Amino acid sequence: GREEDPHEGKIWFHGKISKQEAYNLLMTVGQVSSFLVRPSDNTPGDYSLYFRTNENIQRFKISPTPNNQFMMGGRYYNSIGDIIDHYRKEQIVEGYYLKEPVPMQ
Repeated sequence: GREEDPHEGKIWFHGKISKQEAYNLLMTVGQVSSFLVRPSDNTPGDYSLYFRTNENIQRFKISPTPNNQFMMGGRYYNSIGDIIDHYRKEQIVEGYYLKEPVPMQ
């Protein structure tokens, strides 16, 4: 059978939407400072953190390691959940923190 992504069931993880569908969710379900994570289209094995500012949606690359850690913003983290915890408490863009996930609908 087909294996699901290890992050399936995380509130912020969307395994089967397109990039534009993620944007649409952030603009309709989400509010400013909402976020979600999906697998990268262009780099197999990577993830993308999508984040809504007042003017646009920004994407941040998350690159896993062979030992199942995750590189983001030049720094390694034990999990994607730890990246999210970090940027709820320290700004991800000037003036902005992560606030609410967009849940899988």
